[PDB]
Amino acid sequence: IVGGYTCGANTVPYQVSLNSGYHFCGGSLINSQWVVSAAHCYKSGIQVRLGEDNINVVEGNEQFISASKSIVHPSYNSNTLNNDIMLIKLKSAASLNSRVASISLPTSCASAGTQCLISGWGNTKSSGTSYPDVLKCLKAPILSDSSCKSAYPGQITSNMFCAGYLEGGKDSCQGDSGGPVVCSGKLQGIVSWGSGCAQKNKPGVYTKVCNYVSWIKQTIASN
Ligand SMILES: [Ca+2]
Repeated sequence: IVGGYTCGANTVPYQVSLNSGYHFCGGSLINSQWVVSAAHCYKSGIQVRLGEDNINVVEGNEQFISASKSIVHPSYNSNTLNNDIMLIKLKSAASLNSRVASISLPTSCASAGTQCLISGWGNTKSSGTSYPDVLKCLKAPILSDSSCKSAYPGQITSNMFCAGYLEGGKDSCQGDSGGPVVCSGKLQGIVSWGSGCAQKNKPGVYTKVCNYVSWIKQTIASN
């Protein structure tokens, strides 16, 4: 997250870190045994880390649970990033509490202008590299479809939305991928892509979660 703020420990209780020996992507806990992330975060050997603030210090609220299964969206296209969503099942259910909690799936899609919370452990610099130990947060509005398409000609599908600031300076970034965009208490987006980070006229692009609720629910119901 570039241009954000320190969230505060366990203030984003649905945020998870995906770990394969190190943090490599975010995700969102959607019930006690399932996480939503980005398909481009797929790999084998995932351990889901819940209850994290500092990802380099055991602070006492963590739960570390291996994945038993990954399910990349049927129609994921890694060239275009269309359908950039996957589900991860935990080998055991997380113990839900105030600090480790699921986030609601949307009933309805969110509109441009709605203010959302984007979070992660990704790079905090738009030039160069600095990766934080503690969770970072950014409040950002959803942008109109028109302005998203104008920023990224030939690239925005019906399964994507833009959020952030056209002036630059405030965005998600590498290492935030797969993490949440939460608006009025519902998971509306997944950190997906963007040209650089926090560049003028290059807002963040996010997977449009409301399009996937039926797939998520029926996948959970049979897996
Ligand atoms: Ca920790």
